[PDB]
Amino acid sequence: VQLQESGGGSLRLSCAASGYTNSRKCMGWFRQIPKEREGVAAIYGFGRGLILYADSVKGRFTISQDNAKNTVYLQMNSLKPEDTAMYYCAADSPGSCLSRSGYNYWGQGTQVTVS
Amino acid sequence: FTKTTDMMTSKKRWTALVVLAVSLFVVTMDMTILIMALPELVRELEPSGTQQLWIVDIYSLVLAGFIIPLSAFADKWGRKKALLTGFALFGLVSLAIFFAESAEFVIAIRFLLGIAGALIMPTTLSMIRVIFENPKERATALAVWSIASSIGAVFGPIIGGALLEQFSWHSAFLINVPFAIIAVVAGLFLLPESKLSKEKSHSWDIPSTILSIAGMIGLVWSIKEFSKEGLADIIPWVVIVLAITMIVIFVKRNLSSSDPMLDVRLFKKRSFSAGTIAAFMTMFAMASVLLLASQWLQVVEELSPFKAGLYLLPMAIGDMVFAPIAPGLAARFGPKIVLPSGIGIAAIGMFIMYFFGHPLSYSTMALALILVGAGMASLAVASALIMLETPTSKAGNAAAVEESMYNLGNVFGVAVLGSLSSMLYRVFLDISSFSSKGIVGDLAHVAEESVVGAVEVAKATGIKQLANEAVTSFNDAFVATALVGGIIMIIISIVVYLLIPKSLDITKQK
Amino acid sequence: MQVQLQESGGGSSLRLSCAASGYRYSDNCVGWFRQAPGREREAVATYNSGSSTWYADSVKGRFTISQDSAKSTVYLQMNNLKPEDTAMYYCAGRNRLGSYCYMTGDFAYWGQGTQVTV
Repeated sequence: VQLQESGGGSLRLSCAASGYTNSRKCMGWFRQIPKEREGVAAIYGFGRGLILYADSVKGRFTISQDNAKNTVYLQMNSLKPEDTAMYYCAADSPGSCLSRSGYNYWGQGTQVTVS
Repeated sequence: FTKTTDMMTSKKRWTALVVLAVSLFVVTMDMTILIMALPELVRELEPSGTQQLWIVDIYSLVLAGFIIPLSAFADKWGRKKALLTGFALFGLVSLAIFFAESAEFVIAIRFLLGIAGALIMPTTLSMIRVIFENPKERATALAVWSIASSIGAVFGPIIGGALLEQFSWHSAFLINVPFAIIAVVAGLFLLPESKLSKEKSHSWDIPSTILSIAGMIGLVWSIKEFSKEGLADIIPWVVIVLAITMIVIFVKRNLSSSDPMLDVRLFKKRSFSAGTIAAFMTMFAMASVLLLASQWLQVVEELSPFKAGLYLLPMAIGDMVFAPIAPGLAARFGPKIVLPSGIGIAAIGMFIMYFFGHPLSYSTMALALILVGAGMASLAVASALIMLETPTSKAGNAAAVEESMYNLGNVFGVAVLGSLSSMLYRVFLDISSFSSKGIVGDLAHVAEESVVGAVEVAKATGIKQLANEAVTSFNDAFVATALVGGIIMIIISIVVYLLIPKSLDITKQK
Repeated sequence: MQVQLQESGGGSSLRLSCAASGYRYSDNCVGWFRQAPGREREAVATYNSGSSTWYADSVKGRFTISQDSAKSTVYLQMNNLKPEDTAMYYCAGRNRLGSYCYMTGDFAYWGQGTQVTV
């Protein structure tokens, strides 16, 4: 229905989502060890966008959006080999970001791991 | 046809008034139509940060700045010709938006539109005095003018929303072209001429014009910067002090010099001063209440801006009902009771917002907005009082004083009471208590920025106590500023009651 | 919609439970009161502004209050009881303002009534 992307392994990944409007909706990232898609960061579509981070990744991660291809560009440091997880990117949620809840869309994610 | 007619006009001159009245109404809507069209334009072009703020500031700055010299230009150039020129320039600039090179072009268009509008409101009030020479008839003539100048602020959001829902953004001015054109088609066919003679008019004064324009613009912009940035910066401080001293220089130049641009001698008469003071604090009320109630309807009842504006009809209908009956009451009760009574009723209607409606509901808001509309309608009596004892040329001069005090009152009320409301909202919300359990840092600023921002950050963050707390804090702040405005209004009402002399009466000028 | 409050758990440490009703963001917005036999109604363990729990001076340390958004309810657990309590222990809902609920002031809705025995 929409598009998704992936990233490399260290350094950091970058998602994408063709289509979509995200004028109010919630659009963010999730991860999971082999149990739950806890979540790391999200953006809510307000003036210049409201950014919400997780408790364990605060400051270490940077997330931004481009209003030219609805990209989900991301960057980070402190690539500790403990968050090697089934990373995913989702959008189009009514609210309550960073929580596994009502979502009208989900991607394929990406295959990333650190040794 | 002809731009020189003596004897004023026959018994059909009333139609002329109508031709002016409705037209002025349209002219007082444009700014509102722009404001709710601000986001749309932003989508199509580059707001470029400060450019988007200049877009909304330039029209108020120019209107408050070029209002005194243009009145003298109209007086020495032909009042009918000045009005027609203003209308034609307004129509041409409204058609010029069709070329959407969205750029500095918008700023230039708004500047030219403000310059054109500076010749509309000051000139129309003087033309009303010129056409009507009878106190009993002039009172009921000015009542209709009062309704229009202001039914416009309330009716702006409704028409703007109806226009923006259909058509497109560039229709925001396209509706104003066929309506304004008809104006001139009648403005040349049922208007007299005044054209104050060269006998008492000397050559134009460059220093008076430059000093007045710069002082007025500096004052308005310093007030706006005070409201936006707070009383900590040094540049607005120096700007306001220089503007005040330059206004003092202008007053001292106009006091003693021969044939002054704005003869400051009507303020000696108490009748002029009473109305001049009344207009400022009459506009204070709406400048605060309209915006604050629009935000309250936006947030609490969860309505769209179009419907939020539509819900504010009772304020308009109260004025529309009370204004026509005002001159009849003033003629038989005198002004000393009637004019303060409107301000007092507005104060009562803004008190009932606090005393009775701490958990405000829409019924209380409507039954308060009606009383606020009564004090809105008192502007007709106040305007009448201003032009009660004033010769023709001095009346053409005094229309400028009326309009300048009106606009300054709007700016002052908006800035001061909006700043008070924001400060009260920030102190009542107490965002520092939501740190360890959620909102910290950047998000906190949003929660302090506006009630809508706090509500949506609560919705996104997943913590729900913030939404209820923010809505309660905004309600309390709105009600508190309503009470403060009521106190100011009563205090001003006492002054206006004490100012008006006993023998004064809107009829029997001499 | 007029909110309806139901109470349970009362009877013969004990957990009282009060169920919520029509409400958006139905959390931190329902309190506990009690109508003592000798005295009038009293304020025990409600929610203040910001984030504060206003326990009564008598039962400040004995009582505890908890809330769960899922299946919106409120729980009041009483331990180390004393020669007071008994009473009625009304549930209470805050005065709605529009759809949002919170408001500085008094409570408007009062639930059913009595049957706390100690």
